Amino acid sequence: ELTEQGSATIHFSTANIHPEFRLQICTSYVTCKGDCHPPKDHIVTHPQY
Amino acid sequence: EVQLQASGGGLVQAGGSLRLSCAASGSIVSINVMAWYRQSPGKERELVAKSSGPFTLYADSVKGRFTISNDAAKNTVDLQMNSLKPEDTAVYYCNAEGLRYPSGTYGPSAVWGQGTQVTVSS
Amino acid sequence: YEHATTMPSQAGISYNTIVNRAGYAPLPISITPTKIKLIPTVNLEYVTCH
Amino acid sequence: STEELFNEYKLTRPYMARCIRCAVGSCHSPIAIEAVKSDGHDGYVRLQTSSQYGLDSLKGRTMRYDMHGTIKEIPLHQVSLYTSRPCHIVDGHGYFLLARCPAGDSITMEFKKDSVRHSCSVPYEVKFNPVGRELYTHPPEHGVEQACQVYAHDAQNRGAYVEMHLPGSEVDSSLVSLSGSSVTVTPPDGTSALVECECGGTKISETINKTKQFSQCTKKEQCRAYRLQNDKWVYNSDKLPKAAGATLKGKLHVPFLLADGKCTVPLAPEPMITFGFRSVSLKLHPKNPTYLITRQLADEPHYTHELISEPAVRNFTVTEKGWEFVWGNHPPKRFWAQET
Repeated sequence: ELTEQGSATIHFSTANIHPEFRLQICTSYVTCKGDCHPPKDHIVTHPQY
Repeated sequence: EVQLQASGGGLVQAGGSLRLSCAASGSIVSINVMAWYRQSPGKERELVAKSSGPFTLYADSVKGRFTISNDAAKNTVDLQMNSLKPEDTAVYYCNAEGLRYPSGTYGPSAVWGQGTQVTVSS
Repeated sequence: YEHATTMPSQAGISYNTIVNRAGYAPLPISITPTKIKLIPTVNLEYVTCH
Repeated sequence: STEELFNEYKLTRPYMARCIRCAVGSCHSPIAIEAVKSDGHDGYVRLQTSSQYGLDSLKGRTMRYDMHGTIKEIPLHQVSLYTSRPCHIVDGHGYFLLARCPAGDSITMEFKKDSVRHSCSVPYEVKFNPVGRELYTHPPEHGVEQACQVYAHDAQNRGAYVEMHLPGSEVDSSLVSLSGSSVTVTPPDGTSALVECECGGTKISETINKTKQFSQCTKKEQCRAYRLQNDKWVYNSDKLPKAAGATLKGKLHVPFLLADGKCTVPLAPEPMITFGFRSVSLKLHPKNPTYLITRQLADEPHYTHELISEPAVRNFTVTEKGWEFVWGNHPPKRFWAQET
């Protein structure tokens, strides 16, 4: 849901240590960039997404 | 160095009632195994009583005639004797095992006292 | 997670450490030694007096 | 004197229990077995039962047990129990039984009334432990003496205690009965009962030997009547509901605690030795499976441990430093070679 001047929070997953991608929002493209780190659990109980 | 001192015993007629007391002194705080052993002339050493905290044990030939009580606060063991028999003539030793020194330089595990002679006359 | 640290041998002073993680916030540690005993292992030989 | 020992269990009563397997099936029995302990060497085992022994409804050998709230007694030599072969009952005192019979996998205990047989079987392992290093199944007629642990034959105040608890409310459908239009409750003489119902609204009534009928109830299955008792405590059994509030009023000693004694252990046949240059051979013939332990008297032992249950041949090498061995329960034998 888009507000007038609010901020939208989005959850996602990726397989890149240095994520950098173009995100499409409903008219336009924006640039997202960052650096992720290893999680803690060695063996999990849910699928890869 | 911990040592055990024995007291009590002595001469008595058949059917009498005596007390034996063994006391531990030295660098000790808590004790685990109180036991008594008897050694008649010409025979090997044998156990008579065994006390450790709330539990008490007795041998086959001595049930119903000897009672053992331990006082950990004073670290003493008292053996009450009642209705003695001529087979009881022997020298009685008191044993201490599982000694917990209070750091308390770790040292010998078990110790032994001189013991006391008990003789009943028919 | 394993973390090694060194402690000067002196009581009466505080000591602060930070445990750093690349993806998580740092964790604080505060340590104060109150009293250190160096107890010798001593045996008894004999006693004497007047 | 023993009446002062018996005095503890004069303050309690037997109790019905559930047992998974009577002669028919899932069942309620007076002889439900709570636990079994088998740690003694000579097969002496301890059974914790739901009945009482040595107390009459003080007598030597009797079983005192419960029947729908009614206490009954039987001579001790009627009940039996077995695992694989007929066992042998020695003595009983309170909630505990001492038994002596060989290994197995399940414990069955049974007795026979005039026309109804009561029994059940519980699958708890029972283990027979041999003494020393000579595995056997029945202790020998003769041998040598050793010190093992066996269970004491007589009761005495030891340092081991159990806990009792205030009994809960026992529902009994026999008390409730149907009148012409109401429900009739007839508590037993000299005891109080609690009737709780929902035929109309919530109901709670403590009756004290009063035959009272309640209105608004037509059928009998809607609701329940209980039984109340203050004395005659029960063990902390997992098969009963608990009372209301702190459930603690003392403790009782457990007899038949283990002790140390003298034990007969078999003796193996003497092995026939034949000697050669720096070597020995042991012509060997065991009566039962037996252990060889062999060691050298050097800085390194090359210790060898072996179980033999058949005739065999073994050739050993011996040096000047020395050889040592134990077969069976004999004193160790040390051999020391010489130049020749």
